[PDB]
Amino acid sequence: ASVYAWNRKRISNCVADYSVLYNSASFSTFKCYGVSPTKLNDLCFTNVYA
Amino acid sequence: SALGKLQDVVNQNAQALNTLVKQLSSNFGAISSVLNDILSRLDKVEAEV
Repeated sequence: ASVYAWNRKRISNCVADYSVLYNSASFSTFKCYGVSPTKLNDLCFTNVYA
Repeated sequence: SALGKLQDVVNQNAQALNTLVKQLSSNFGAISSVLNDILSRLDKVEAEV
């Protein structure tokens, strides 16, 4: 999406592995603001919004 | 109502303990009131702050 009209896909009803994402070294940034990226695999959530 | 002096001494301790317990819920400017949630969500270098 163009940033004037950003998309917001709901992610729900799944098992995730954020280490797969974090290990994608092609990502130029992975800053986290209320959780640590190492801890994500121990957590669970009601929803994630992409 | 006659035993006010004794009941007051019990009531003061009840208010003091209930305040001391309620204060565990106060954030004190941390991101959460619950120590185990900080330790679940955050890694040492941030969690120590």
